[PDB]
Amino acid sequence: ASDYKDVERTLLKLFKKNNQVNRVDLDFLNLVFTLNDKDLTSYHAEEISKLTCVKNFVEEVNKLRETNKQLQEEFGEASFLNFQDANQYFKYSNKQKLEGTVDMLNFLKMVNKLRCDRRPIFGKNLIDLLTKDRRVKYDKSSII
Amino acid sequence: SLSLIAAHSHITGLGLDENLQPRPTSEGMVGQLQARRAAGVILKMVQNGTIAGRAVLVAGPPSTGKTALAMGVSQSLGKDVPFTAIAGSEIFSLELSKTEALTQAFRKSIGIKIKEETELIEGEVVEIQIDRSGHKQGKLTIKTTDMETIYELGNKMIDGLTKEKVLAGDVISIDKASGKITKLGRSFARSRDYDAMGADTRFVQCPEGELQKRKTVVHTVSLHEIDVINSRTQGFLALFTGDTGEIRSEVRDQINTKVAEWKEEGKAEIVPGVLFIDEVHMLDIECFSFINRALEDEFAPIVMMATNRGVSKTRGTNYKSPHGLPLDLLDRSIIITTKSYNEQEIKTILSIRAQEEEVELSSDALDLLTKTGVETSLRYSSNLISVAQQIAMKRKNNTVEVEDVKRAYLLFLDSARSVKYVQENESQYIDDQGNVQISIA
Amino acid sequence: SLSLIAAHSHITGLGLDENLQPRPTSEGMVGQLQARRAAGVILKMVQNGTIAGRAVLVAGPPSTGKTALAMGVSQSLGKDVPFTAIAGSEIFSLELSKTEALTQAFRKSIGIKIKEETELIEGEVVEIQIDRSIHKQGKLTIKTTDMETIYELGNKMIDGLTKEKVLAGDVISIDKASGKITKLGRSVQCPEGELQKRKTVVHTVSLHEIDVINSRTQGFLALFTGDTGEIRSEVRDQINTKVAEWKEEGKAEIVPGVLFIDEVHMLDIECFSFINRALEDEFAPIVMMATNRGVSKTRGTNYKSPHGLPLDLLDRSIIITTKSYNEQEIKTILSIRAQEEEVELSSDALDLLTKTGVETSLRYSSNLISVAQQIAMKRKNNTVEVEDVKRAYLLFLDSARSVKYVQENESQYIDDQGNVQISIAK
Amino acid sequence: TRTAAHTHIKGLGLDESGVAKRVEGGFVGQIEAREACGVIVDLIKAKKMSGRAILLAGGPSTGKTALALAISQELGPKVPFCPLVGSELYSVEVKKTETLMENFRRAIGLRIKETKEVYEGEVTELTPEDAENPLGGYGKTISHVIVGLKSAKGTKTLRLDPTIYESIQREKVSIGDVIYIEANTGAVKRVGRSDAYATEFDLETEEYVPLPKGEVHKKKEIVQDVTLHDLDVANARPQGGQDVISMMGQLLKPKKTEITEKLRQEVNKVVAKYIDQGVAELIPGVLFIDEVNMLDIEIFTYLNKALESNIAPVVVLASNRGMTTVRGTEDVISPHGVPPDLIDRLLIVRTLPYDKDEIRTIIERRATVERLQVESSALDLLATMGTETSLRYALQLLAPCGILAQTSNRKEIVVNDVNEAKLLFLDAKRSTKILE
Amino acid sequence: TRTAAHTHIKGLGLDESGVAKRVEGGFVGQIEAREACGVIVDLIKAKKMSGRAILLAGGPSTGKTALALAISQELGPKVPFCPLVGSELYSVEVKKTETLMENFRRAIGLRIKETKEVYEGEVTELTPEDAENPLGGYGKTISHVIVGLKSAKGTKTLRLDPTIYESIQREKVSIGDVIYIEANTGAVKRVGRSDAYATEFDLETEEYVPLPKGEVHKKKEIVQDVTLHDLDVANARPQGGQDVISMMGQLLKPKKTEITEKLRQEVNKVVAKYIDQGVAELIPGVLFIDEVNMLDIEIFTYLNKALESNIAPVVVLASNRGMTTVRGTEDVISPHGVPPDLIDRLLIVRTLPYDKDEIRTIIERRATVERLQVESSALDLLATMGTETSLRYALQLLAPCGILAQTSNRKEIVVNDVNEAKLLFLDAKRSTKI
Ligand SMILES: Nc1ncnc2c1ncn2[C@@H]1O[C@H](COP(=O)(O)OP(=O)(O)OP(O)(O)=S)[C@@H](O)[C@H]1O
Ligand SMILES: Nc1ncnc2c1ncn2[C@@H]1O[C@H](COP(=O)(O)OP(=O)(O)O)[C@@H](O)[C@H]1O
Ligand SMILES: Nc1ncnc2c1ncn2[C@@H]1O[C@H](COP(=O)(O)OP(=O)(O)O)[C@@H](O)[C@H]1O
Ligand SMILES: Nc1ncnc2c1ncn2[C@@H]1O[C@H](COP(=O)(O)OP(=O)(O)O)[C@@H](O)[C@H]1O
Ligand SMILES: [Mg+2]
Ligand SMILES: [Mg+2]
Ligand SMILES: [Mg+2]
Ligand SMILES: [Mg+2]
Repeated sequence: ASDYKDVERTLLKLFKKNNQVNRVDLDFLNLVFTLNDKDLTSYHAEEISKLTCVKNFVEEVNKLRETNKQLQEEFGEASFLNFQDANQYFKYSNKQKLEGTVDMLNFLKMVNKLRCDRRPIFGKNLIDLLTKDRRVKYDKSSII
Repeated sequence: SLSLIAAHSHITGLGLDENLQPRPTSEGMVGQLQARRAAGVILKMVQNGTIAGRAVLVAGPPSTGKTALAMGVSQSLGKDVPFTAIAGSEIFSLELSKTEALTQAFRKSIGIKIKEETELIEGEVVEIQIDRSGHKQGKLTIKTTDMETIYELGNKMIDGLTKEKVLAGDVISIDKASGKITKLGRSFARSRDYDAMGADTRFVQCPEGELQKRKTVVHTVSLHEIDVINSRTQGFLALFTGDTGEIRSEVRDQINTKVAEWKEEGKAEIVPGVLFIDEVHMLDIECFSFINRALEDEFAPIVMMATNRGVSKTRGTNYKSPHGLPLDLLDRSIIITTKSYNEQEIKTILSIRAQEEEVELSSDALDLLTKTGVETSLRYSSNLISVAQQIAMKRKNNTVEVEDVKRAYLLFLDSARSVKYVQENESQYIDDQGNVQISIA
Repeated sequence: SLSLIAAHSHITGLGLDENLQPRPTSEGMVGQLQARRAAGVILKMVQNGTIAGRAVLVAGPPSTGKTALAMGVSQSLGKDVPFTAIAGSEIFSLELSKTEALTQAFRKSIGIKIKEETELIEGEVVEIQIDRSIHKQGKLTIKTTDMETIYELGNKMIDGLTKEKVLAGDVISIDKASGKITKLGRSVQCPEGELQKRKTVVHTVSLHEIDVINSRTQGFLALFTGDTGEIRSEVRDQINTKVAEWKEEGKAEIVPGVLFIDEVHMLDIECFSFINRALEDEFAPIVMMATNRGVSKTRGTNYKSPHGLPLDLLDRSIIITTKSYNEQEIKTILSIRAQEEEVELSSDALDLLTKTGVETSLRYSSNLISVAQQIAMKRKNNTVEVEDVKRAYLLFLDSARSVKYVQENESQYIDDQGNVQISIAK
Repeated sequence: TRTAAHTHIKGLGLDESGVAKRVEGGFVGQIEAREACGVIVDLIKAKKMSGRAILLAGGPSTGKTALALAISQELGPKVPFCPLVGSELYSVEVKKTETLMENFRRAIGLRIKETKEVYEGEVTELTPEDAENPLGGYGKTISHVIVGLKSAKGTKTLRLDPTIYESIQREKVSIGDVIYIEANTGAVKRVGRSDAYATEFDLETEEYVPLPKGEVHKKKEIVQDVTLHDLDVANARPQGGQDVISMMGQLLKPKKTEITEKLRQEVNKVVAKYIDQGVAELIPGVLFIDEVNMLDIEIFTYLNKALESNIAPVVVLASNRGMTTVRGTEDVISPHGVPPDLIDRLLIVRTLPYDKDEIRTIIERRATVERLQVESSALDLLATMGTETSLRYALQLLAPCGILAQTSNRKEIVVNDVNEAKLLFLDAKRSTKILE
Repeated sequence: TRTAAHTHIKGLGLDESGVAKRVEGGFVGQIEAREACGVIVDLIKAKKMSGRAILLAGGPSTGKTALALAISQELGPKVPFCPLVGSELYSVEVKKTETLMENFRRAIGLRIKETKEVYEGEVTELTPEDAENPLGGYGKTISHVIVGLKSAKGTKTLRLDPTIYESIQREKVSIGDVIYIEANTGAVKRVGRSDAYATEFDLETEEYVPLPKGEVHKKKEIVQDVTLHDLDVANARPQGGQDVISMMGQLLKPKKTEITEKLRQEVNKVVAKYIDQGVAELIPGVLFIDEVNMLDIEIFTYLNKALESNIAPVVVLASNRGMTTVRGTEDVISPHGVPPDLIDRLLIVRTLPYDKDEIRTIIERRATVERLQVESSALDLLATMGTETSLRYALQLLAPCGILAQTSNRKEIVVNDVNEAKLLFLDAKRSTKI
């Protein structure tokens, strides 16, 4: 089997190029949920789901967008022509920066929503409760 | 639930009145008044929850509403009452014995509603101050939307905080019983601080209300789930993989004792359910002998059985039986019978199916479908409805008519015409002896 | 490939001319003119590679040359082309379903050639100088027949050379991309030219090998251990679509091969039902099936069939029929066998062997050659004479004589009813 | 290109109104069967009904598999179509019922789309910074890290979490290496070394890769078609974990297990939620079971229950025998070897045998698709032979005829070539006669 | 609140130095079978015999399972009773013989009685007393360590031996901790802080436990119940931890295995040692195999061998068959389903069919158990059907009649409800006709 390692490396390299490009992370989209029972709790998961911060993202996006609307009202006819003025170029750069930060907030909001939606089928608290050895302690345990 | 229009998609439940009197058509069911009364009596028996381990047999000709009656019972039961519907052939496994498969099916049909009491403190940590030489001491501040309090931290609490690496702006939860610290997430004010975020990070709001809260939560767990969890060290994975093996009998006895203790202490409630076995005639004599004793248990559920065979041969034996089932099992079973439908009932069923499939039938097409159903079969016309709809749509006509149904009848055969054609040309189809004339000239 | 003498060692080919007409005796094959012509047609179809999913049945009486014909086809087909030969009893496994075993056999006979271009420097090492951090400074010198230069190493190359602990004066091979180092002895051999050469290495694998490689984290061990398991069908679909894409790209070529099932009369009806559909799809190799029984009951069924096979499969196959040999062909086959076994038979000894083979069986006369040789060696004689063959005949019994002895003394053997008379008296 | 048995079948060959042409799409004849299959294809494209079943009944060499493959071609490569045979259900790792269920959910495709943002380029700077006050944190007290990436269109300076810095250290990334960061998950990948530093050392083992095209920060929408069975397998055997136990389990063989109904229910819940949100779309496929005769009575009984589910594809069945006792039963003679209860849930599409003209046209088309030239006289001889013994016999005898013609350096097959092929290769009836 | 099929069977209802009462303990009739079960129960309580087999032979609805349950109830929950159906023996992980042996050893039980002296209480004083060194050397020596424990209505000071310092260090106890120290072993164990110091810190991870009651010195007798199967499984199973064997045990799911005779003999030897020491007592128990007709001939042969084992329980078998062929055999027609070899080793008890009065009494007692009220005419009709079709048919029909009566706002079951249930739910015979 030592002589076959080169063949294995070649085949894996051939397949990885196609494998990596067009795949969707099922873990990111919470389609895989069998590991969550090990490190997550039911009430904690539901509290995190209730405590999501979508509203703050939406309100900040709207605030930035209305600031951009005011800036566009002040600027007037925006254009991407070659720049010959410091004022015009600076205002255009500010506009593009604000659009970029709006997009960043939107993407962060989606990521946070997907990350806080994670839940376990059985919380580790449920596993502990169903596994606990009733009320038996070492006080009445048999040494024999 | 993710679903498409299916065979029994129109049954919302048994159309029973307050006095368990069936309506002529209600909740998607037509006719079978006596059978629906019996099903309602069984349903009320399940709902009462006192009677344990009763076997019900549903008998009648094929396509007469047996599985429809079971679906109606399941819909009337609703959620919070377990209902495990399995086939006769499902119990045969290469990993589990037949008795183990039946035991797991029985335990799946009983649910345990367990209450766990948790006391927690949740809030966004505002400031942390730790002094260390001797043992360390420190003070910590946690705020809510309408409260703020400073707490003093012990040495072990400080050790836990350090091993969790908690910083300001983090929303954390502490169980005052054990002192375990769980990091819910970060505040929104820290979101701007980075361009890319790690996998662990989450942004959450500050919790409202009082800092310290008491809450009780009810969990619905079947007996089988408790057995699997308490069998191995990671049985909850077997609850999904199915590689559970034959659970020890002593484990089941321990779980029964534990559930009894919980029920006495009042933290667990028993919600018995219905086990439905489709095509029970595919079971073996060993399975029936196990079922006979399984029903004689305090935790045994109510078993519904649907069979259509008359005097047939029980599997695993060399003799015939009244329903394909041994006399001992029939002795401990009450029988609900079904009756063949007349023309009007078939017409109403076809109308309901057409409505569910959003197909606009015409009166003449409905009459033709009813005639084909009474002549050949109900399922044949029910399946012809959608094919006729597709043919009509291909004809750029939004309603189905007699021509579309006639074309559907011509294209797609039924059992009788197929038998006639196979008998007329026996030489071109393979027989039991294997002879076939592929040649034509 | 050192090995002893088998029963098919003399068959080095199918013995055809340019026009596919078989010669009377060539490449170790004698007679069977029509069978060899048809086998040559099959061989040309395999070499063309444009025809997929064809089943050929090699039917005929026993000891006629069905396995010999298959061996000749395999040898004339040569290497660099898959040829999987499995007996029909190898399908029945406790770890693999019969359909899965047949699928793995089908995939084993379709080969895929992948070319890998690697940059490797080959030469005779002279000096190596490695120094501590001043992360690491290193220089190596490689001498060849016409160059001698130093190379300025980096961190990972230094780590690799230290791990290998290459000495001086020994021929070494270093790959620029992979970084693998292959050691060789001191320069019988010597470096032959430029330091850095551009030579491509071709890897021959089958579809089954790719499937097993992708089956697990380290699935390529299962190609030797045999614990492959039933591979998921989605994995096979992935392999198929990637092979189609690679063939379109031109970075890999497919070499269709031949699958040979020696004893198809042992497969059950499920196996035949699977084969019927497996032949239809692309990437299906050419299946050769050898059977001897005239009309028998197919395993798993209660009815007879024209060859022990269901009529559906026979409709999909073309049948090559082999005919029993005559005295002259038996004589020349025995001469070929004796030449292969390094036995110098006399003329009268060969004639006696030929008459015995015609009367009883060709295999029986073939086996008597070595026993006769050993008998002669006990007499310190080189050539095997008639009396040695006669003593071999007397000492060793054939099927007919053994049956005659059993029938004439049926009391002293255990019968079907389990009765025997061990007592010599009464 | 390789020529399989059903390569010439390109489609059902129907008109816009549903009528089937006499010869189109590689098909010859079979008008009624083709029209029924077209209606079924429309029903599949409707994507409204679950558990509908049809059975293609006819004699051997009539076109059942041809019609199934025509349906698959007409639906396209974006709709699932899982071929099967009755023998493949009999596995040795799990019960046949579980295999049937896995095949059922292998034919319900789901199209799930996810927007992903990636930072990629060549590392130019890596300047970890500590907190402004030592008391701010614990131990190392590492604050954000600053990384500079370079692309074909410019450079960008990124501010990263300390977790990303730990990932960078784990992947062993230095200045000049081309890297790849996923903002969706925070995963750092080392593509390789930049071609800029290719000649820094004359002998070094580094996979030199070119500088990434486009901007450093590219947002792409990724769409994949995955079956529900893929999600079930992912949940049953997750690939996560870097523990010793995790790796040891990875090395173990992937034996099939009876995936519980609870896991399927949870998968359906999450998929329904995503379909409601618009993230995913459902594509009911088709399950094809050829040689349905080989199924046991237990498999048919379980099919009765499976076909009544809320999510079930359109199962198409093929049977080539009539009035045959069902496997696993002693006395139940059934129409097509299929139990009567399953037949009541089916729609039978009868396919009819061919005449001489249809066989002749089929041989013509097969010879054309095989890149072979056949003379009219030899073609009539082949048609007579096919109507004498079987269509498949002639269709398979075409290729040896071409080889024989080539051995005589002839471009086209002559009647003598067909006669010599008959002499060399026999048929079933002639083999039976010669063995008798 | 739940009602299975044998909730009313509380026992055999015999009287001391007497016979079976006509109606007592939920049993009606079956005097001879109840007396035979009583003498068998006495034999089991004697705990001096092994491998004793009784067969409950009779027709359906004759009280066999009720008799087995009555034996179980009469023996009490302390005697290990192991209900089983003959179908359960056919496992897929092990052979039938292994499963039968596991059930056999699950029927045998062991009771361990241990008395332990312990001092418990909050630690108040911790002072070592210096003493003269026998070896001199000018070192500081301690002859005792003084621990003062305070309890509810009790407090004491102990002059323990100097060895306690190791256990105190290992358990990191402190002043205010409540501890658990064994009198004869010398080990200590802390269960938590005292509740009196719960206010000293607002947050603390450790659990504060209430101060233990009673005197500091407490003598407790702990009784534990185990079975031979439990000991065998525990000895055949890895401890479970960070060692490599436990890791591969986590990887490979634990299947049943053929526990070797060496392990069983070791378990027997250690059990015998501790029984002789006077700490353990052996309880034989009962193994009830219902539907013995389902067992194959191999299981019967292994029963033949296993009944001769020097340690074996009392096996109770029940069969509703007459002359039927033994499973796994082609021409062995034996009484009941049991092959003649095993019948020669057992004792048979008959279960007779019932009369009209017995059926009526059973029906009325069952109705009382189900908290139902029935009219006399309804009871007579129910008994008529019970004698006409089956006893179990009427016993099951009781509940739907109650549901129908409750739907009609009535608190009593009347003949109309009985007939309505009869029409709704058919029996086996009327359905066979249909
Ligand atoms: N003597 C009795 N007194 C009171 N109830 C009885 C008596 N005998 C039987 N029963 C009840 O009648 C019902 C059926 O009797 P069982 O003993 O459980 O069955 P069985 O007689 O063992 O027949 P099989 O072998 O199980 S089919 C149960 O509810 C019993 O509690
Ligand atoms: N009383 C009824 N009301 C409404 N639909 C019915 C009724 N009886 C049967 N059906 C319909 O007829 C179809 C046949 O189902 P079913 O009768 O359960 O088959 P079988 O009884 O043979 O298992 C089902 O789709 C069911 O919805
Ligand atoms: N045409 C042939 N030329 C040379 N040797 C042959 C030929 N046919 C058969 N033999 C020899 O006869 C022996 C048995 O033949 P075999 O392959 O077993 O035929 P079958 O499988 O039909 O019995 C082989 O060892 C082979 O060497
Ligand atoms: N209508 C048709 N037109 C052209 N070729 C056909 C037609 N029907 C069948 N064939 C050909 O005949 C062969 C047998 O078809 P197939 O469907 O596999 O057989 P069966 O119907 O017995 O399953 C196939 O190779 C196919 O190409
Ligand atoms: Mg049904
Ligand atoms: Mg051979
Ligand atoms: Mg086909
Ligand atoms: Mg009983």
